[PDB]
Amino acid sequence: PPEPLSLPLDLAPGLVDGDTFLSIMGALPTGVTVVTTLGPDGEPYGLTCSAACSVSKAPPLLLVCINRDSRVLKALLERGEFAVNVLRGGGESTSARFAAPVDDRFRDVRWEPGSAGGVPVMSADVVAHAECRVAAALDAGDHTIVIGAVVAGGPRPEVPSPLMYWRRSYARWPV
Amino acid sequence: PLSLPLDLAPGLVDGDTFLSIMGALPTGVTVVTTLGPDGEPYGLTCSAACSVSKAPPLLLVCINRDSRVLKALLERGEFAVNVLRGGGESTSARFAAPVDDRFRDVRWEPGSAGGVPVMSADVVAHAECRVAAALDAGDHTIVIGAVVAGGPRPEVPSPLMYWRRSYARW
Ligand SMILES: Cc1cc2nc3c(=O)[nH]c(=O)nc-3n(C[C@H](O)[C@H](O)[C@H](O)COP(=O)(O)OP(=O)(O)OC[C@H]3O[C@@H](n4cnc5c(N)ncnc54)[C@H](O)[C@@H]3O)c2cc1C
Ligand SMILES: Cc1cc2nc3c(=O)[nH]c(=O)nc-3n(C[C@H](O)[C@H](O)[C@H](O)COP(=O)(O)OP(=O)(O)OC[C@H]3O[C@@H](n4cnc5c(N)ncnc54)[C@H](O)[C@@H]3O)c2cc1C
Ligand SMILES: Cc1cc2nc3c(=O)[nH]c(=O)nc-3n(C[C@H](O)[C@H](O)[C@H](O)COP(=O)(O)OP(=O)(O)OC[C@H]3O[C@@H](n4cnc5c(N)ncnc54)[C@H](O)[C@@H]3O)c2cc1C
Repeated sequence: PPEPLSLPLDLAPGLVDGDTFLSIMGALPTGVTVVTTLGPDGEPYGLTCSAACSVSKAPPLLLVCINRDSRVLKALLERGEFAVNVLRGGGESTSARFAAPVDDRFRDVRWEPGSAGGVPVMSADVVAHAECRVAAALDAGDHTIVIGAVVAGGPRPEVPSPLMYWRRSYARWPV
Repeated sequence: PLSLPLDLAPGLVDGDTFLSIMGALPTGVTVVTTLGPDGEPYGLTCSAACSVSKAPPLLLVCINRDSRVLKALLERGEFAVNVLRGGGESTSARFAAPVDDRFRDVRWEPGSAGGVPVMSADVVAHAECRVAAALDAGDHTIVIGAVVAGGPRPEVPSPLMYWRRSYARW
């Protein structure tokens, strides 16, 4: 379970307060994903993650930013593969469930192993899922940036709304 | 821009599959801005933007490697992230449009951080950032911004969002 290398950063004095930083970042609305993987054992691990975006089309890359300590991150880097489950409009308590300080997060959660090393796919709770080979990981401040090469996954056009978060409220597509 | 070696699996999905998956992730809409060498304002529409770190306070943006806005941003070593609001549809289109002079008919003002263009109208908030690092990741450059200035507008009742080829408010 090795530590990724810290990214060399030029940090000027005169950076904002943590409170100013959240007031600024909390103005940017986001999706809600559950990043999943398989322990060395084969137990399903996951955490609620909002810091996800596409990086590259050719080759097909995305990134997630996870806290350095995360057990899911540790399992994810050991395994070398993870899934990004983009939560649907009804999945506000799936969000809270994968953010909760508990050991068995997948207790009474519907999931299937994916094509790529059996990473957990939450078919019932998602608008889409990506299955990724870990292409790179770098420590950047109090988070690790993980870059994933998309090996499999697909959209669910049958699901008409995503989960969205802005200024301490969840929302959905108006259907 | 740092060169980053990728442990790629032969077996990567094709471009259109990738877009169908990423298109299902709902995204805020921002205009990344900077000043050119002798102070021409540059800007592009950017949805690949997220919070990275509380302390130090970092955000990142992903931009095409061949971007002239990126080339100028890296030259000046600072940029702004303007988070567009509900009414900002046409501003998003303009800074996406493959045209010159994107700031023509746009209300902007130089920021406290190097005069990086802060957009007056059609924004819920702006961050001003020093370039802390930049990484080549396939066909994009990941720019890590250390937040030195900016603030929200609580009065602004909705940000711009984009999902499955539609804009919405919120
Ligand atoms: C969208 C979202 C993202 C979150 N990301 C993290 C996280 O990366 N690590 C973590 O430990 N807890 C995270 N949390 C939980 C968070 O720490 C607490 O809910 C926080 O105390 C609430 O502060 P706030 O209302 O100002 O921020 P929120 O309403 O939670 O969101 C403010 C913004 O802070 C950004 N952010 C970046 N790094 C952090 C960080 N270390 N802590 C909090 N917000 C951060 C997020 O992108 C978010 O958009 C997140 C919560 C939400 C809703
Ligand atoms: C939100 C959004 C983001 C875009 N990002 C880029 C970009 O970073 N670079 C670029 O050259 N063109 C980008 N474009 C332009 C786009 O690639 C073209 O318009 C193309 O025709 C795709 O349209 P589409 O309807 O198939 O998918 P869209 O609805 O245009 O895109 C679906 C999703 O795929 C991702 N995406 C799209 N294009 C790229 C890309 N080239 N690299 C990485 N992720 C991408 C984004 O997450 C987007 O939300 C973007 C367009 C939109 C609407
Ligand atoms: C909602 C949304 C989100 C997006 N998110 C992203 C994203 O996250 N990342 C991303 O990379 N893209 C993203 N895109 C796509 C991006 O905004 C467009 O591809 C944009 O046109 C790129 O601008 P650029 O300056 O980087 O392009 P460039 O190709 O560098 O230049 C843009 C235009 O400038 C002019 N020009 C070029 N060279 C010169 C010159 N020497 N002198 C004068 N004029 C010149 C030309 O007309 C050229 O077409 C997004 C688009 C949308 C709609």
